[PDB]
Amino acid sequence: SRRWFHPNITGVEAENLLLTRGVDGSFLARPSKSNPGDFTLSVRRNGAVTHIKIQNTGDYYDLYGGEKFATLAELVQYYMEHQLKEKNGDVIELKYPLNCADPTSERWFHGHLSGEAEKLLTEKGKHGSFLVRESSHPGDFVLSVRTGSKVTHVMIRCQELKYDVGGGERFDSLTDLVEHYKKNPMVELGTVLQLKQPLNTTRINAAEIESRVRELSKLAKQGFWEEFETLQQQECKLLYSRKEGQRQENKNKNRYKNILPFDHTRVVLHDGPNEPVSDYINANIIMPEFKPKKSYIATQGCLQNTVNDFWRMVFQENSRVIVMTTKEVERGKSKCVKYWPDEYALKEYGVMRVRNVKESAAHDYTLRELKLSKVGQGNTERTVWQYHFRTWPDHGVPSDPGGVLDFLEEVHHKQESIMDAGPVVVHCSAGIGRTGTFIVIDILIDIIREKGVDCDIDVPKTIQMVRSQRSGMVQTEAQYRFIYMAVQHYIETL
Ligand SMILES: C[C@@H]1CN(c2ncc(-c3cccc(Cl)c3Cl)c(N)n2)C[C@H](C)N1
Repeated sequence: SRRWFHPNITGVEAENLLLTRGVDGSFLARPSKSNPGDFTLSVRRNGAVTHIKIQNTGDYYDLYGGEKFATLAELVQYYMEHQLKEKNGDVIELKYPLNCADPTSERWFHGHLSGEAEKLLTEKGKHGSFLVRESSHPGDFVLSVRTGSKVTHVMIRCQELKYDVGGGERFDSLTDLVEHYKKNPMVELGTVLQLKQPLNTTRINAAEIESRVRELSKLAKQGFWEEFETLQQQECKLLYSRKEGQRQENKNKNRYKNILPFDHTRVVLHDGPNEPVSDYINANIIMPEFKPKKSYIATQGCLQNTVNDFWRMVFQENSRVIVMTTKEVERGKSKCVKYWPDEYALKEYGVMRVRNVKESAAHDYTLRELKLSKVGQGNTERTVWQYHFRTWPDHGVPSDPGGVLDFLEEVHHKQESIMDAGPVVVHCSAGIGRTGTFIVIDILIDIIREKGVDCDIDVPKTIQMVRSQRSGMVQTEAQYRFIYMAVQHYIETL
């Protein structure tokens, strides 16, 4: 559950909700009104409400008086299972989620839609496809389901802010009603009104990207914000185990203590014997449909103590291309240590040897031609091409996708020219925001390469697929919009 997130409330409403309907330990999270792009954690403690700022410029969720997180659900899960402190040092306990009744971030809620609903279910629906729309009985709602084939409309009465389908139980929210009739389906002459999946509205034909971008650009905040927040609501389905990253011997191998690789997709390092735990790196394999040559490794920026493990990973996975999307230093803070030798220099990083053959400077990036081999084994040498994108802004995203697209095209062609190359290594600082953005753009553009402009692309479906393989891949609404703009610009220059 992610019912503790309220997408459309002010600080005043949040305070009033917690003081009248919550108790000490009650909490909620919400988008900031004073600074769009930020979030607020509002917590009831000692009969008063505290508002804690959460910032995200594209790399992670940074909680004031707390730690850095990959998603708001991982943030909430951490503090609900653990500590959060005020400026004066006092402990703030997250005990009771204060649940939201707003249906605006539900995949199935369409708001204003005529009984249009039938046209959408006929064209895109299948057996069990459903949606909820506003009724004409103003203030009431309509549940429209496809079964097969036919479309059935069930009236939803709203009486005293409770919802019902004519009889039986009265629900506190449309969400509660939908969940109930999803578990216990309504039965008609025998037709079972099974609610199998919400009607898909995000899958578009690539050719019509400009049209969808125009529609998403309109005020709902824009349609992009509403689509992104519906994707964010589904992050609670991705709380997979990250036990290996939490182990004592692995703690200092993480750039950010709470930003960890899922156990089920982490890169396991073999051939480590004097080191009790030599199999860990903060990296995950990312597959585009969840071949190694069409796959990626999403990882963090090297720490001084993880450089050797990084080169063990590249060697083992037979990776021939590295995509670096951060400077070594940004805003005076180290984002990635220099894990490569100076031009023309040779270095040993543990058992691995690396030669920097040549560097080539381009407008937005530097290419470093590297020769990687295992010490004592001449025949193991392979070229590793490091594409270092150097112009990404300190906060937010580039104003134009052109530069990223040109860079991505070059990376793709290098990778495609190498027979049986392993996955493309992609990293930034935490390895989830800019890394996830580059990877998602690359996946979507590759569909267009192979299939052409008439192919189907579904941006949040692709993101959700990438997010099931590494926490919080694609961090912000700005990156979300940037992915759409990059796909639009790619289709436009075809
Ligand atoms: C009628 C609703 C539809 N909607 C929406 N529908 C599905 C996804 C999505 C797709 C594929 C995978 C995942 Cl996880 C998701 Cl949430 C998404 N982002 N938005 C936007 C909302 C403002 N209005």
